[PDB]
Amino acid sequence: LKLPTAPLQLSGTSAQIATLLWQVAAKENQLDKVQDELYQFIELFKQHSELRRLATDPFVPTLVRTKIISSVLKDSGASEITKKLFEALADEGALSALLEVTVNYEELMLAHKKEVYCTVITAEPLDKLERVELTKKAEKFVDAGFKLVMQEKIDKKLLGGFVIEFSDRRVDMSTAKKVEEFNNFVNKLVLSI
Amino acid sequence: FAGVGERTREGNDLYREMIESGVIKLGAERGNSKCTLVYGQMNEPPGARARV
Amino acid sequence: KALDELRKPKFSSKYLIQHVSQKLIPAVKEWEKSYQPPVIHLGRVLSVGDGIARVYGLKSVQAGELVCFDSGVKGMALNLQADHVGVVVFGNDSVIHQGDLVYRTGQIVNVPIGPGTLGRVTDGLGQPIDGKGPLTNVRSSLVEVKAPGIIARQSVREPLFTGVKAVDALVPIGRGQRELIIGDRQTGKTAVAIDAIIHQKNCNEQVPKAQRVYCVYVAVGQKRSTVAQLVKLFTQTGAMRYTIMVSATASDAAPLQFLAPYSGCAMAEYFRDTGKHGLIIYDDLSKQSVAYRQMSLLLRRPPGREAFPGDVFYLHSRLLERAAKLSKELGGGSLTAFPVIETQAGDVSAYIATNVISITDGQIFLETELFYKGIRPALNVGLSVSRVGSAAQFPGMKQVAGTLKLELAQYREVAAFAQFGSDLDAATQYVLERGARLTEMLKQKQFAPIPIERQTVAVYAATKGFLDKVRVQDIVAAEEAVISQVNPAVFKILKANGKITPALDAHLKAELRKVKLPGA
Amino acid sequence: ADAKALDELRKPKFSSKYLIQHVSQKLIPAVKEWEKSYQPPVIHLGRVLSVGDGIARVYGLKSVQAGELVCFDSGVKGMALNLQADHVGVVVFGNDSVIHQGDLVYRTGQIVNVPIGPGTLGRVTDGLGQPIDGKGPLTNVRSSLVEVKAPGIIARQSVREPLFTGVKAVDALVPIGRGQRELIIGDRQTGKTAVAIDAIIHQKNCNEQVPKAQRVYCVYVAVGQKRSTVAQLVKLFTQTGA
Amino acid sequence: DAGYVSQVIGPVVDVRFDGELPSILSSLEVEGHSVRLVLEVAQHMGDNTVRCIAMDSTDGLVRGQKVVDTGSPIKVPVGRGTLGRIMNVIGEPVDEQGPIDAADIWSIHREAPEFTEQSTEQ
Amino acid sequence: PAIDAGYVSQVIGPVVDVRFD
Ligand SMILES: Nc1ncnc2c1ncn2[C@@H]1O[C@H](COP(=O)(O)OP(=O)(O)OP(=O)(O)O)[C@@H](O)[C@H]1O
Ligand SMILES: Nc1ncnc2c1ncn2[C@@H]1O[C@H](COP(=O)(O)OP(=O)(O)OP(=O)(O)O)[C@@H](O)[C@H]1O
Ligand SMILES: [Mg+2]
Ligand SMILES: [Mg+2]
Repeated sequence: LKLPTAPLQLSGTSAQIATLLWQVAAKENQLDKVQDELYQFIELFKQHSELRRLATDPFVPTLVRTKIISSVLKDSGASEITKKLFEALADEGALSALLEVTVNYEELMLAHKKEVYCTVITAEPLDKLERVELTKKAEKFVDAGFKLVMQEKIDKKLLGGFVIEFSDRRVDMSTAKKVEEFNNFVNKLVLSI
Repeated sequence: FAGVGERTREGNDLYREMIESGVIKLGAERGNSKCTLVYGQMNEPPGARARV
Repeated sequence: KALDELRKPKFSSKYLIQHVSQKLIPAVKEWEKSYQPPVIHLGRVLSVGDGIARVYGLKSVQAGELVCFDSGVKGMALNLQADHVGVVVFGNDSVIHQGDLVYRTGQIVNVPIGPGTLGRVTDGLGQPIDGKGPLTNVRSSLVEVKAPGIIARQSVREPLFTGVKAVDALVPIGRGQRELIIGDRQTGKTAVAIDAIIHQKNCNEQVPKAQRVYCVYVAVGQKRSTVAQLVKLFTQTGAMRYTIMVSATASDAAPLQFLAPYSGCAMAEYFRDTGKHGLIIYDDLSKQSVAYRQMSLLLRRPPGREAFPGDVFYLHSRLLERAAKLSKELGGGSLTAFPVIETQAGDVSAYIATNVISITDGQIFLETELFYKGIRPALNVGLSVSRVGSAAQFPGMKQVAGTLKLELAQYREVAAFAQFGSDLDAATQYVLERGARLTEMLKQKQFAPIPIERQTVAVYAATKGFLDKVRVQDIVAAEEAVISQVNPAVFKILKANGKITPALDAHLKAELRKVKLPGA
Repeated sequence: ADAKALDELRKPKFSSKYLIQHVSQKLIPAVKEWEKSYQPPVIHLGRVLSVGDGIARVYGLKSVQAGELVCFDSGVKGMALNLQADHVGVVVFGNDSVIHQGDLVYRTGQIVNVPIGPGTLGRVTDGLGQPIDGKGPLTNVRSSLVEVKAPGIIARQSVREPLFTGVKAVDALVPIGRGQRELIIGDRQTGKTAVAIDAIIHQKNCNEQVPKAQRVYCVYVAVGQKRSTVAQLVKLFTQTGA
Repeated sequence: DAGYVSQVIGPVVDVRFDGELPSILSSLEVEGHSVRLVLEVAQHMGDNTVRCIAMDSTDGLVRGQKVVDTGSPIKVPVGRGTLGRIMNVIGEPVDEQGPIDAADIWSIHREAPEFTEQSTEQ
Repeated sequence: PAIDAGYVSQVIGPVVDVRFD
């Protein structure tokens, strides 16, 4: 009746389940408990074959799948939210939608935990004055009061500099593209001048 | 006679014409009848008209 | 990788979130105290649009059950899908929102029928719109009923007099068959049906109560001003006390236009089930097929030829088969249907036109070429069939109708030879002029139905050459002179005795000799 | 959702084990207690996922060839025409009513074979090669593919030698060579089967006059006609000697 | 044993059986209907659900109405008892002369005879 | 103004989808 609003809107029919799951677990303030439970169920699908047989086989009856998901999730301190979610998702054969309901739930929680990711890819291992000077220039690309984290990757193709990978925008402050845009800027003038 | 999907009116006309001509006999002389009418006329939904 | 099998989802449903939200919102601990909407007898609207609402819930609803929205507008539950119900809307869909409640009524679609329906301009759902109050002396029966079987009917015997000379002689109509009036736009179809109504006003004051005919006119897809003009006309002749006006016009919603001939057939089947005689004109049945096409195409059904559904033959079949002549064990009533199918520039090989021609017994093909030749009504006498034939033709008219059919059959093949003015044959000229006499004999002004006895006398006076002396251009008034200048006793005994007796065919043979024709 | 945010769940990320530890010991008796309401899982076999209008969509069948004769457990054969991502859409050679949702489909390892050779000369077979005249199974015969490749450009020579049809208009106006694809077109009931049967009877008559290498052996293919018309053609060819 | 209606669209009714589906062309009886409705299985949908075509009108079908299998196609009363009677499509007397005498009760779906058992006698 | 201020969800030519909370 009175559901708290999700921090970022999303797509349909698999992101809507994640929107409702974030809304319900935010009414109950178990927002990081059910993320851990969904991660546990992802790895639980990874481990055994008799559980992924409940989501890829089309000849399992819905009665035994509903009773298996109820009698397994009866215990071990599972949340009411994850229990009723898996009951409703096993009644309709939507257990294969777990892998893409949890990603939209992670995007929702990452919007709420007020934390955005990034990835800086470099050529050398960064030193501590390179890193604390990197955070001031990379924070100017975020747009509000966030918690932009800084991941590190090393790739020898760059000749120094850094490239920020925000997963939606890319800032190529590297020298290997600086000299690549340098050699393109000269040859547009030699053909003219 | 397997009347498939025609009008009901001509089916009733055939039934009365075979009543009066002596082909369909009603009552106790029914055993001397020499025609079985099967009617799936236009009133019925198309499963009945497909299987009559 | 072992994770790739569960990568992409395989959904067996579309509204999966609507089933999940009926089980996650109780997982909140504070929302177990009756914080759940019931869907056993209720229903929530998922998606509205284009006069189509898709309702989640309604577990105990029936197919074809009239449900009611909480906005006040009613609707028919038509597609009962596995996870929702596709509900058409009987009105404007602007009043419906997502999340509105759908209260089912438990009733398959109902219309008020009875003796109090006479004169009431109603919709295809039952509400009168003429502003004379509600329906008083009525009862609420079903819209979709089972047609009468093979036992329940008897042979079509008694004629239904139309009043039009081109159809009462050539294409005769008995009380209980289905006669189609097919043509083009502005060719005379509605006018032939209106003449068939007004002749019932001229006839019902001369026959007893068991032989009266109560008309029902079903205007589907017409204008509102056309039905206003027709109500004004039927009141100006006084034939509204025999006529029910079922009217789902072009402003009205598409399921109302779809259910208007069914509602009218239910309102006219009351006289059939009570021993009286009924006459129904499903006017513009092609517009009813168009409204059903739209209502089905918005309901995601796969379309066929001309984007119609498959069961649009069944749509007109189960509507037209309720018109029959019942036996004496079931009251001896009758219902004479008159569908009206509009063709487009003469393509009679369309879908709906071939389906309704395949259903109905007769057909009256009105052509737009012979309409502008002065032949009004524009009856093409070659293509028009009447499959009761002479079984329900008026006696006396049967004595001259074979001559009329044969002479017009020779006149139809004497064409493509009259364009050579010197090419006289003196035998094809005789049938060539006789066909012109008979063709210009069968003309009528509109809203002027002639009684059947005067029609028989007027065509007797032309098939026997008593108007053969006049020119081809003065037969429209010489007909009236022949009707007026004879004794009034001839019609008076010809209406009563039933046939042209040998004790009459010497009287009016001589009464046509004391006539004055304006030409010699 | 994308693939970039979906590949990163292949690495374990739980940071707690209060669910995967306990239910991993509970799941095996939970699937043991519903052993009766299962079906044995098909990997290299095939289970019918659905069936309709003579078309059965078969789940499984991981190693069928496109066009391989599959054989149902009802004894009816099939032919895997389209191979989808998750299921196999096979056709049904005959009665589809003996195939239910849940049957087993065994592949045969055979691209569709028909018995060819000298022993089938004079026999009435159906469209799969099985005889329907009913005088025993086929003897002195061997299987071959129905979808062999047509011979190429080097493998053909010029059409020279004439095929006399015995019809006067065909041999006088539109003469048939002995390697010529020639269409017999027309309306219904115009005598196309007449020209066909006249050509066949003439090759019978000429086969008893040419020495052993110019003998042409006809083959008739009746597609979609009546059983009574094929029986009439069999009685006609047997009373002629064709 | 008995299944329920899952989906009603037009004259076509999708019936959901839980365990041991009926065959194709099998005759299904809807229990609870006013007029005796008979469904004939046209195909198997694929999730323990058949797709039937209705012999009578589907006006008045509820999702969840119990449908019982008859294990056979549409069985009609055949024989000498049918002469002079007007049978229905499901084999019911519609001539209002009482029930039909039954020589044998045959299913309406069967095979074409054979190639061997033919008569070439014009 | 959180409620009664929707955002554009998708655009297909002259057809715009707005999604509301
Ligand atoms: N007997 C007649 N004599 C003279 N005029 C006639 C006669 N009958 C019909 N008409 C004229 O022909 C026209 C017929 O129109 P009608 O009522 O048939 O419309 P419709 O063809 O049914 O539908 P639409 O308006 O879509 O074309 C009328 O305008 C009327 O004036
Ligand atoms: N040259 C001919 N002389 C006399 N009669 C012939 C000749 N050719 C064919 N007919 C007759 O014409 C009829 C039709 O012949 P045929 O069956 O070959 O036509 P068709 O094209 O095969 O028709 P369908 O394809 O519908 O079976 C046969 O009864 C045959 O006897
Ligand atoms: Mg009109
Ligand atoms: Mg042929």
